Amino acid sequence: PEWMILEAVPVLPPDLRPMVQVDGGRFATSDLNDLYRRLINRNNRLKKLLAQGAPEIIIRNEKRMLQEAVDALLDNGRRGAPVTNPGSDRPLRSLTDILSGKQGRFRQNLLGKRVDYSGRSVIVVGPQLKLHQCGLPKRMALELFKPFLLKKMEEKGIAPNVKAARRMLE
Amino acid sequence: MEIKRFGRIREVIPLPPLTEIQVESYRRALQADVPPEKRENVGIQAAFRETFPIEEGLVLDFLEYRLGEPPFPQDECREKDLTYQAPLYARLQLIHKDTGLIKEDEVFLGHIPLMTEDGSFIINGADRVIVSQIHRSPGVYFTPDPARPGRYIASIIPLPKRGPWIDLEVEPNGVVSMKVNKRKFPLVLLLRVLGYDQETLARELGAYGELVQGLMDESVFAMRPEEALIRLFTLLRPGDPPKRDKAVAYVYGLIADPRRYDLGEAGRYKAEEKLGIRLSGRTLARFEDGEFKDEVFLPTLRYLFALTAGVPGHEVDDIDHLGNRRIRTVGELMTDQFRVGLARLARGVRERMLMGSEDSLTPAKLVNSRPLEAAIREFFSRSQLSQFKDETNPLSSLRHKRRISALGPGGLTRERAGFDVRDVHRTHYGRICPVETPEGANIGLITSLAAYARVDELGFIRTPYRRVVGGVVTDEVVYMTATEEDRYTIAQANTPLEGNRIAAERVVARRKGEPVIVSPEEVEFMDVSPKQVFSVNTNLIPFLEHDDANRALMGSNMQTQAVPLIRAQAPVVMTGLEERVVRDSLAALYAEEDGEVAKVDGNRIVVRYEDGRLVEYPLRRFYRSNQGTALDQRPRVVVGQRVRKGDLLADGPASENGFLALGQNVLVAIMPFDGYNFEDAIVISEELLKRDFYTSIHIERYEIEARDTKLGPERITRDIPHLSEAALRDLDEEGVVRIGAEVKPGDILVGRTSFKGESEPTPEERLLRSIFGEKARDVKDTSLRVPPGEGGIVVRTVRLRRGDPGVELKPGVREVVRVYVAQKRKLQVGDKLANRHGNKGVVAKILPVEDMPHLPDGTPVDVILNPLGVPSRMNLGQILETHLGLAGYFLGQRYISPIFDGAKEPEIKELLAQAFEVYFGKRKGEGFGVDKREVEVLRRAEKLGLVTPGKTPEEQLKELFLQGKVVLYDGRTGEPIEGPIVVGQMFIMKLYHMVEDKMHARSTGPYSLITQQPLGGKAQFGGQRFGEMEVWALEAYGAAHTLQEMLTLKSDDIEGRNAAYEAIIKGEDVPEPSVPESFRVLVKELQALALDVQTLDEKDNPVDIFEGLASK
Amino acid sequence: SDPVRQYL
Amino acid sequence: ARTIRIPVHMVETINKLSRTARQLQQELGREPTYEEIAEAMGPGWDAKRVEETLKIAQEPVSLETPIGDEKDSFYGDFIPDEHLPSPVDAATQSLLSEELEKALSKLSEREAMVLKLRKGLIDGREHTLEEVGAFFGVTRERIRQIENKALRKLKYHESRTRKLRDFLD
Amino acid sequence: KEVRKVRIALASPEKIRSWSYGEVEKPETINYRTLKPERDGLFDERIFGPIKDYECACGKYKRQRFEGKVCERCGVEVTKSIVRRYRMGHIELATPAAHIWFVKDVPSKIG
Amino acid sequence: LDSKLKAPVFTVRTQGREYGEFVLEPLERGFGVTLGNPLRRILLSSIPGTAV
Amino acid sequence: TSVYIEDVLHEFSTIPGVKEDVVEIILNLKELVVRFLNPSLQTVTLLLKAEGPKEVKARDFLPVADVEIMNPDLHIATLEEGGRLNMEVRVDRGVGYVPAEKHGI
Amino acid sequence: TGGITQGLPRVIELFEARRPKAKAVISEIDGVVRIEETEEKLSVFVESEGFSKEYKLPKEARLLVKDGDYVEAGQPLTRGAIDPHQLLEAKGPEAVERYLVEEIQKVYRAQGVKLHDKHIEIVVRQMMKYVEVTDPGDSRLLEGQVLEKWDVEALNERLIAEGKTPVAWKPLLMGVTKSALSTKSWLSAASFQNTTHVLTEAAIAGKKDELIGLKENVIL
DNA sequence: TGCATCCGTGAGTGCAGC
DNA sequence: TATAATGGGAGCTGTCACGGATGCA
Ligand SMILES: [Zn+2]
Repeated sequence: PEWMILEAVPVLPPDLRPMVQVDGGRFATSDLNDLYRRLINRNNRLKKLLAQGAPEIIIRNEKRMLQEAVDALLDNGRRGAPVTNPGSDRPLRSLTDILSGKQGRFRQNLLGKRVDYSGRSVIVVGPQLKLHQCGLPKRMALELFKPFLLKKMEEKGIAPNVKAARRMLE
Repeated sequence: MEIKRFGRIREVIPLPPLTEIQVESYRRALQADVPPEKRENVGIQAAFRETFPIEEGLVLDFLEYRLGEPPFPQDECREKDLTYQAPLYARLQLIHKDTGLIKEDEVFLGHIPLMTEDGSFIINGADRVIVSQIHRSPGVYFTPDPARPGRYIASIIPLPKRGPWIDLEVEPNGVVSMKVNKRKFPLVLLLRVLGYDQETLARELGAYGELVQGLMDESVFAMRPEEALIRLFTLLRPGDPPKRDKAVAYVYGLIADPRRYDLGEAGRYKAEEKLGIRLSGRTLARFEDGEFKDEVFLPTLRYLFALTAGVPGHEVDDIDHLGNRRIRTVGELMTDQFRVGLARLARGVRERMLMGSEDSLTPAKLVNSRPLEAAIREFFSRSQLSQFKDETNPLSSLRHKRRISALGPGGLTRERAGFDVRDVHRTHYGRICPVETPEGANIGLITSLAAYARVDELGFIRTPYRRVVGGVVTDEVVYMTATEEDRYTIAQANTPLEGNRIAAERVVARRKGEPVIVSPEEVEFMDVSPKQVFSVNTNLIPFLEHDDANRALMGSNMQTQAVPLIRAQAPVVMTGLEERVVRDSLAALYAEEDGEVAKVDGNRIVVRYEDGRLVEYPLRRFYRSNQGTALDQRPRVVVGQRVRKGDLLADGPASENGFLALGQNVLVAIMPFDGYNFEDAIVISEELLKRDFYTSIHIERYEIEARDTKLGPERITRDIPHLSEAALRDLDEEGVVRIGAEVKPGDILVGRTSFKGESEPTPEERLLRSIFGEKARDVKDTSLRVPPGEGGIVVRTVRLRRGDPGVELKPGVREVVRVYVAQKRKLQVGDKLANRHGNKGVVAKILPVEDMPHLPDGTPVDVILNPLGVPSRMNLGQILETHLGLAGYFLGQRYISPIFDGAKEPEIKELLAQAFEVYFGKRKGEGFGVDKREVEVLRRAEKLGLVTPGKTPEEQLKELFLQGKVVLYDGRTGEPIEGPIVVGQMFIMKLYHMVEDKMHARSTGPYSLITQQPLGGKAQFGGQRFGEMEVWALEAYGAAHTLQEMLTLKSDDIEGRNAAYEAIIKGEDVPEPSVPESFRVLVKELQALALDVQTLDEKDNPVDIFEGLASK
Repeated sequence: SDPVRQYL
Repeated sequence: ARTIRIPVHMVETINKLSRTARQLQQELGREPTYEEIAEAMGPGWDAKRVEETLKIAQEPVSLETPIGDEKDSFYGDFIPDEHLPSPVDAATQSLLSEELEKALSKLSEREAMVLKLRKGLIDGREHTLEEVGAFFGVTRERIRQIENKALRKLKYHESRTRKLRDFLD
Repeated sequence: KEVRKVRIALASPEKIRSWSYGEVEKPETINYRTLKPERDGLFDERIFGPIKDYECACGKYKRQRFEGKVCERCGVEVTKSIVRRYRMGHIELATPAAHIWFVKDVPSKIG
Repeated sequence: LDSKLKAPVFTVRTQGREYGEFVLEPLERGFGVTLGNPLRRILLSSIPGTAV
Repeated sequence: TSVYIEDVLHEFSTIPGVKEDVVEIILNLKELVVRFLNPSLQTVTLLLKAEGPKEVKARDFLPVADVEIMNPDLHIATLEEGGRLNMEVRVDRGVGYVPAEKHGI
Repeated sequence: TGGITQGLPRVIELFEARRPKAKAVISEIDGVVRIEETEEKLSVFVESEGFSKEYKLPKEARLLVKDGDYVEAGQPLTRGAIDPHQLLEAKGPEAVERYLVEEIQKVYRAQGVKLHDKHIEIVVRQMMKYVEVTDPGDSRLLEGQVLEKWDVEALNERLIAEGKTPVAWKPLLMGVTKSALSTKSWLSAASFQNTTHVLTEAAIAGKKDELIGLKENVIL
């Protein structure tokens, strides 16, 4: 039962909460980093306040803030006001948020996914088509079947090799 | 050609300026033309007056403000990605009370966005529109309690972000309760705070027996205004120390403080009219001579009790009534955000006032303009009401500016939205168009301002009517709100008139929306026009009265989506509104005064007026709009031409000689054709492409930056590694593609090289390059290339560099290069066509001319529309339009057929008779009699009862022609269509939905960071989403491997997708799937939640999906 | 409920 | 206060730059250029220094930043992963290795092995001449010579079959 | 072995520490000038693994066939960078803190 | 602009004296029905025969 | 089949002193009817040189041997004082409808 | 306009096994109908040989009963939709299955949608999937403990084979949502809805997902 | 013990979206 | 590193129905 209390708060692998340089050289990062930073700041300040023999009101405040920090990290907005970034009303996205909802991990990335070898376009009536057939635009097909097309281009004299065929279709 | 117009109704007044709702609003808000001392207490001046004076002893006060000239013109702002704006200076003075020292200075507060002439804004180079909001007007309302009948709720509502809603309710326990910030407390307490003696409340509320007894509490009257105040403070603020001055502060701020609590001027007026009182200020109470004095509360309580009792002259309120719903226009919204930013600036001011040195403080040192700037910028950028302007065609802009939204800040959310407000209230008549709204989730929430509709100074929509005295209809026009309109009996606009007098024994009118037949003695007012009932868009649909509303909606909405055509034409059948739209939209260029044309050029028109002055008008030429449609003006005049005032100098986009041109007039036959028109699909003639009908110019903008990095600078150059001269063929010396070159997907628009990170050149690659004698370079090819499915002619290049005059970029950027590419788009298969009646379809087939159905004279039809689209849709306007269109084809004329005052069947029949003579008698004179095929078709039609037996072939052909039907020959056979077919001219537009924009395909491409799933969207070269429901489809089919591929091989299984690609290029069958990466992401994200998720075997032994990489 | 209030 | 931590003296410099620019804009009726800020900052400060100082001062943006008026679009959804090799890149490296091994069986065992050692195909490190020479039991001059002839034969065969050309981009 | 069942259960502090490849002692992310990860920070390569394949932070060992090896100078294991999406870190709290899922979820399991 | 192409091959499939199928490809656009309809009209109306 | 105009890089451009834009000029030139006498002749480049003020018609094209314009009154351009137009228009024999996109001449 | 709103409403109500506000009053037992109506108040009694029961309803309610009639247990006394749970306690599971199926089908038929009873039956079957223990017997279960009918039946067959006392249980009807959240597989439930709840209960229980259904296998 | 009542949780899909 | 300074500040209002708890009469 006591495992429902956290002595040691786990830390997600960094690649799952990236710090990434976007196209323009500017940085973009996950909120989980800010949550973790709140957590670590408050924890460290707690250890320093303890080691320095601080009065009870201070330590109490610090502990309360630490619990609320952990709350914000795991489920944000679950208890109390949701933690937001400075100069924004936007709630930070916590692990619970990541998991659940329509935008959550399960529904978005698990029960459904974006896929390769796919395309889309406008539809037009097929009256000359047989029931088992559909008209498929040439270029769409060239892209969708592309690896097969490279292979078949190599099977003939159309290209020396796969890479040559691809550079040719570029 | 001749324009013949129908209808007997003479419109007394023209349409008001259609962009006035934006223009006058913002002008009123800024007061830039008004000298400072003459300014009113409304607008940004109001915000200044509310914020200042700033006290707490230093005092910062506000004298006046001023707006300077814009540092840059609108065009230059569009090109440089700037904001059209004026510098805002404010004259302030710091006064130290004790010292008496006064330091006065004019401080620079930054800039404010200026509205353009057409009622739009330029923000960071892009044109935006602030959309008017609709909301519940502030005031005092009385609504039925949904739970307990016989009891009512009295709600006191201020302006948004102006302080709390206050509810008053009679509780089942008999005592009156007040709700503020979700706190229920006895009202009598606050009544005591206002200093009400039990005797006064008794004599005031005594008329209602049962209720006032429930109002009586002696424990409250045993107190004092101070004690009661502190009691209330303890009730609203648990744990907060009940200091006297703090309680006074809180209650004042909650009720009497004008800066914290504001009913609108409209809220003031409505409260006054409803409660039958007079308000001093805009608050619910005052602080006067040390104590509080009541304003709204007692009258509200009195009215509530009176309504509860059943006392006459007391009714509940219809909150959907357009007397109770007002509009917040650009000026009010912008002013609101201005007020907020100003408040923040004030907070900063008090800060500096406390902290700064007491000997020397200037207003400049006290004021940080930044928060205000931020508030304004935020409003004009990230607000939901600040929208990317729709410039697709001029009507799109004009319509966008006239939009009304129930959404946005202080508005509804689509979840809270429910029927009662998406409904169409009777009071929408003449105010909000019943027709034009989105079909989907926003239906009824996003609406359109009616043509004659106007928003008053209080924010209520008013519609014009005409005074009728003694059955005589005056030319006096009166604009009323819905509340005012409810007081009268208003006759319909089509009531028969001889002179100015109504002649009918019985007239059709409205009384509070209710249709009623009255005698002329009873008519107080009369409508200006049927036009006033609908929007500007809906007013463009001829024969509207013949179209079901549902399709009128579609025609309306779709006209917005019409693409400007190079050959664009005005409709053969117009509504009469086509010119005003062009004029008000500022699309066309017009002559300022009477004069003579000096010079005519593609780029310029120079006019000499009566003043003798030479005025030169530059023409906008092939400019790109927000939607990429080409906006260009062409001269419609010639050298030496005399022009009177308001004459057309030049046609803008979608304008033919000053008439709105949204499409082409094409010759249609309404018949099925070989399944190619099946289910709304449309068949067109290649003849349309031959003569460049439905061809439109589109311009796309590409952009690249070369910036300073830590690995060395990116640079824009013609020197690109591993690239032939064939690829650099069209690149100039600097590396930018040259104007006039043709670009196709894969072509380089701008050459760019970037230094390689540690990409520790794969000692694999070291070997490779050493073998091949070619040394491994340090830079790589980052050049901007034409995306798949795009291309055209390069019409422009813009190059901005650091170190160049007048040019400073964002930090780290060495240079920016833009390339504008134009493309001429012919109509093609899959392009969307539509008429004004809601008939939409995608072009499914383009036949050569010889395959087209044709008239006996050898004339092929342009378009074949399926008749199956008519009956279920019930839009017959297009049929009539076709019939008349036929007449005007042979008579060579165009028509104006006003909505609800129209062309009628008999008139169209006359025109069709004349037209028939033109179409036939010519043949008879040419020495040709009736054709055998015509005889057969006549026999057929005679069996159908279309023509009368015994008449000559000519007589019968005329009989058919009067029905809008003609004999038609199959181009493929030569045998006639067995029945006579409806053929005529129809106005059809090419919509902004074009298959060229929508066609996308991907094998592999970029993947997301965390999920490692394909990116979405064409622009990102993304994969299609296979969602939960698609998965359900595959499950239902029991196709497990197709599904598993979707979930693994084709999306987030790294090893799987790689091995699959390699397998396919090799010719091997695809390898077995592995764990999708996002499941690992799930496991690790659950671990971060301190939950241990373990994949196990049937032995219940752990299985490692991270393959030892996650375990120490 | 409100941490600031509690601390104050 | 910063997700990317900055030293206190540098934060002081940045804030000073801010206040300077704000005063300058307060007297200029517009945002100042880099040059004007550089002037107001004093000696040691040029436009480039102001620009780079403003560059390093830039704070990161949220990946969860909303896009569109709905709740269904994150800013991070538009950001591709440049790290993990694409299926095309992986397959290309695979065909490259397979083709190089072709030419491996080509050159003799010794010269192919010398090349694989010197270029780092074996342990991943690039051996010196003395190491491959002590390994094959010859002089460094000799091992250098057989490396040379190996590379030379590879060059001839490559000119002949044009097989490894397309991998050079 | 083939995956058959999937179990989910509470994680002990001991388990959580067993997961962790290091404790994150500092709020720092990456250095402002270098744009490299900071020691004992949220992005530290010492804890969560190498940013580059088979290459440590200081660059003492750049090659495969140096697997599982840990640099003495920079403390970074040479291995596949993929592990940066796998290996957990941890934060040791001074005061124990309740997991809000087992508190705020009614009826409260702890309660 | 430049257009030069080969004459079509005439293909014949015949079962007895009762029935036959006749294939002509490739033809320029539209010429399928340009040849087909007149022939069908002629074949039905104008072919010499006998009757009671 | 083709049009060259001096100081005009593409179809999307305008010319000083000329009322019609190039798109319109080409639209007018697309109505041009050119008769060839000699059956052996495949192509002709019609040269036009003009300046304003004048209204340039199809008749203004410099005559070529065995070439007759069947519509000399066909409007081409409207030229203004200072307005100068210099064109070379390639006219070919052919059949059916071949779009600019296809022939790329 | 001129001459499936309600439709969708009612269906959802039925598939969620919701107690209607339109609720019809039904007899808990058999008996004979004795109507007693004062002008002010109205009531209907159902009288068996052993004992009688009283139903007090608003005087404006439409009665489906004639005075002195013999009514089956669960038979509607008044008009309106029946509470499926009341019908369950009264007339048993088969009655409820028939009621839900026919009721749902009414709506679809009304709109001219031909749809086979089978599908609705599948869903209803999933709705009846659970039971509530009335007495534990010799088992480890508890009074009021909800579990799968298959599980309690297997348990009771093991107990009967062992010679022990069987578990006394009552049929339980739950709507589609609760039934989906109450399923054995935690991946399915947690990915459905109420993720934190499902996950905490599973984690405390140390739940093992056997990957029986489609959702789980899709997720993996 | 039955019935208010308050709190928490849900509310279609794919396009694009700056 | 020293005049004295001692309890915050922004609220957000037009859903809607259900399951399940909790409390009070
Ligand atoms: Zn190292």
